[PDB]
Amino acid sequence: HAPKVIVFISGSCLFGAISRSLFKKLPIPYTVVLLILGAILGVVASNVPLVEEHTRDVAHMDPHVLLQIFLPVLIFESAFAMDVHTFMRSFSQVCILALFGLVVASVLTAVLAMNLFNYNWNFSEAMMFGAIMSATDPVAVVALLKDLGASKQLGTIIEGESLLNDGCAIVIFNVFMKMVFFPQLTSTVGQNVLYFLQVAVAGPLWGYAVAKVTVFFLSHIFNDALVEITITLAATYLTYYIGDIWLEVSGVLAVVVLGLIVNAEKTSISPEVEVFLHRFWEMLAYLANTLIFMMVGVVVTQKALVAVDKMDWFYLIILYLAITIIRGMVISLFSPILSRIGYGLTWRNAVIMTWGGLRGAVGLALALVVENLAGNDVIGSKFLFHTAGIVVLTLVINATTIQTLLRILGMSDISIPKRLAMAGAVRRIHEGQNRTLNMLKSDRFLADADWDIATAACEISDPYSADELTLGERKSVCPGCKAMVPNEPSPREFADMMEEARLRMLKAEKISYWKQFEHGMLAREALRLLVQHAEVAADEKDQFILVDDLKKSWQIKGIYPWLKRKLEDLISEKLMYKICHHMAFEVTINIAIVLNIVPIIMEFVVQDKMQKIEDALRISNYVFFVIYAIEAIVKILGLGRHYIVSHWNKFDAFILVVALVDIIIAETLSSIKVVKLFRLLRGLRMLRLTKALIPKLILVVNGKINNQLSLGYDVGKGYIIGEEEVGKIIDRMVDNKKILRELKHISETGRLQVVKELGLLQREHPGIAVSVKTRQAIRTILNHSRETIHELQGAGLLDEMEAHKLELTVEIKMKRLMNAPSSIPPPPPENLLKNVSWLAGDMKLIDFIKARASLLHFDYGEVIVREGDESDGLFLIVSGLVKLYGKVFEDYLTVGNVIGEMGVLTKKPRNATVTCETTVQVYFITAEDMNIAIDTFTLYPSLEYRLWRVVAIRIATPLIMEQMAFQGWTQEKVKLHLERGYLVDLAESHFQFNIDATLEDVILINGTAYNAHTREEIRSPCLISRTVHKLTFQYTATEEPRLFVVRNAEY
Ligand SMILES: Nc1ncnc2c1ncn2[C@@H]1O[C@@H]2COP(=O)(O)O[C@H]2[C@H]1O
Repeated sequence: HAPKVIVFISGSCLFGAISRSLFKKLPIPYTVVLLILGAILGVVASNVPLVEEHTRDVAHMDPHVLLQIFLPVLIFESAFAMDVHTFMRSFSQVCILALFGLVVASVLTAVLAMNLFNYNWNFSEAMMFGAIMSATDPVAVVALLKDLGASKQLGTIIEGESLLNDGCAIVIFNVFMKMVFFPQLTSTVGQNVLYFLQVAVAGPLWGYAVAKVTVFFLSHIFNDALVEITITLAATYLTYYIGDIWLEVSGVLAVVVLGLIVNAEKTSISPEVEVFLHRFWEMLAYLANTLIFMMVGVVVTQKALVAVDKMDWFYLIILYLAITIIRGMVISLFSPILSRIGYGLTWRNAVIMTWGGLRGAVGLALALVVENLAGNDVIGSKFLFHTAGIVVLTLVINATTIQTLLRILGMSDISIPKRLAMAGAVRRIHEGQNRTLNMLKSDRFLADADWDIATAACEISDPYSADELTLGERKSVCPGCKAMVPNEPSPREFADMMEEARLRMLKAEKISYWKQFEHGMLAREALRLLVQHAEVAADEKDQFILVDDLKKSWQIKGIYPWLKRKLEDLISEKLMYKICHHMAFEVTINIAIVLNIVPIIMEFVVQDKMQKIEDALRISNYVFFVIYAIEAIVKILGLGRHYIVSHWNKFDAFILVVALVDIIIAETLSSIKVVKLFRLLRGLRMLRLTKALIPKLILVVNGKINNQLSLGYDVGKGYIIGEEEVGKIIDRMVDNKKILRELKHISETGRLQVVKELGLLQREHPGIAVSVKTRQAIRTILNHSRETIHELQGAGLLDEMEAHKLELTVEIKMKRLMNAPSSIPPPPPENLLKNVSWLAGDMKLIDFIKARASLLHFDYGEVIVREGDESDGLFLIVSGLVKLYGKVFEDYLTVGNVIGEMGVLTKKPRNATVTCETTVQVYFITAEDMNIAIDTFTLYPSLEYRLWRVVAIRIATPLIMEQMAFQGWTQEKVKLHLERGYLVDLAESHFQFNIDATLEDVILINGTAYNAHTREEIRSPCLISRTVHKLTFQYTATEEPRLFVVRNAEY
């Protein structure tokens, strides 16, 4: 008639809602009172027949549809909630701990059950009991570990051990369930090891295959969220169902691998789809847990509680104690092996993970499967009663005492920098609330509002609210503006000032890294590496953030460059030629290859079975595909040395002669013919799929190298940008001079080393580096366009729907950018000469510079630029990396920069010396050609204006970053603000300039200016002070006074 199942599911939803709402403050989890409510519902169902009808329709469910409905959701959410980078960083330890602890804990619990329980269980049923018992589902422990500050890696350790524990526990449970409940099978040794191999490898391989197909499908979906959600759900359920039923493999491990790969590659999912998928899968797992606990309670009080004794409760208590003891001995036994890992466990983490073994819904569902499979036997009832009791006892006692245990062991204390940061944030929020309240007290609409309720509601308080001696010492090392006492430093006081300066540097570097993350410049994993290295340097005595510990991020070496180099070596290569030159023949032979492949596998199948003489041997295999299209028209009639020298063409010659042997065997037309036909087809397929397969492996290897190079470039850029900002802010926090000099020296040598190593990193792999730089440039342009769209929307100049269309356009472009070519070929030096910032617009000027350019090759160690020598040319680095030594500033100039602007402009001997750190090719425009180019052009953007604008940007950027370092704008914002401005001509201004209030900054780039009604004649190029009202300029020959301002933006 009508479904009672929807009534039970909605009732479980409402009961879970009341359970979650009413038990927020209590430390008892909502699952235990869900079990209590399920037991109450089961006993009224045993009394009242209508509730008996509802519970008999739902809770007396088949074991199979119980597994295939609830298990994929729980397993996929456990895999998808993971921090997969931290899990993969400690994957060996988690894998060995979970796997070996599962095996030895299952046999120990099995031996315990056989030696302790009165029931005459055999060895296999006892491993089934141990497999149910050792499956752990801690969620409250991982929530407490994520919430309570430090030991963040221990929660990932516990979660990964739990996920692999659940997967392999259901695997060993299914193995012994098939052993016990269905004992009709008798097997040999070979079939048994084939079954073990099939389960163990064909779980993860099937999961890997469906995960790769799903990632490929999700990479090619734009502007449709609902389809992405449906393929995630359908891929999970289809992977589990096809693996468990059709392939007869372990489907739990397939969903584990699929969830780990989908959580690993989260970038082809759109971010709103990603956050909805996280919330949606958490909601689905909550639904599964609530339903599972309610049916567990119902069948426990209906059938599992009809056969219990006092000895059963005693066995439950001894089983709980021995399960905790067994897990403790497992961890204590594997402690040295787990200790010789890069994240070794302490005694506190071992005790926490011992007590964090909370048995959950997975073992309860397996106990339901055992109960329904056993039938009227008491084995399922005993399994169900002991599993429910172990779950209840572990949940209650372990949860309350794990909160208490985290309190006592000293892993719940808030750290002093976190406490100071939270106190400062709370004080800032309080000051802002007071200022907003004083604003709202003098507003005409809101003056009459009662303010007692306003201060009662809007009151943020701080959550945190030998240690005293340490805090007193840390406050004692503070020679700041709090106290005004002049003195002379002491050597011990110098040691404390050294330490305080070093911690202030590392703390400011952590703020630099978080500022880089919040502005969409750093990656998240790069941020975690830089912050981790900063805090590791902070925990040591004198160790700064070194470069050797940062080089491991961009260590490109490994399996993948060796694979790339060897596959490049295999496919390096070297009238009738032109049709081969079009390359459209090769795709036709490849499609012909696959259309040859599949039906000869069918003919293999039909002689394995051994109709109309099998279709007359399938028209003699289409006369062997018309003898391979007459051997590709006799290889287009024997194209000479091009066919002669290629070993690939040598085995196509082998193919054609073996096909001629197939002709003479058809002429002979027994057993030798079939085996040789087998060898023909298998060889043909494998060595002709190899030519298609090798470039696909080349792109896969290039993608892996691209990911590693992107991480390394992101880490290096984060260190360099943070080191720039910290070296620009360091003057305020450090008062001593020699301390400042030492700190600047280490900062500069680290900066130079990282810039050099990134330059040689670009030199090593050209195409991959060009690909990651193109990807980062497109991402930066798209992010700033999205910010422009948001600022146009927030200013009211664009309505909501049209702004949403523009954001959808840039988001679709970003998703296309995620599916990029992994190795863009490097551009020619003509293209790099074309794309120069002072040479972008004018095409005629591009033709003149190409007519006047000479490529000049230099070896290692030659000098390009001499300081004493007069300026005779311009240089453009098209490849290679150069060093600079100048009077002392040291920098390394990369590909696409220009060397010599002020030399060719203001006619002075060169300021620096440039040498080659690798072999370099530069474009040399001789100075007389620069002068005839500078004369022959009179457009509104002129080369004189463009070159002076490029150099004006370069000098003005760190000088503006000096003043705004207190304000905290990054270098990118300074460059974007300065990019808005233009050089202003004094010839139109009659050599008198006025400063306006509208002008944000005024920087003179070159020359001497008079200021403030001849108050002082400023010779040094710098930012013109706002105190200066106007500047009057004087003509001096070859002085050429250039000032570069920006105006404020107008809506
Ligand atoms: N502070 C700097 N940062 C980057 N490049 C510089 C710096 N100073 C000089 N250069 C470059 O080094 C070149 C040396 O010779 P030039 O002075 O003709 O032009 C100079 C600039 O191109």
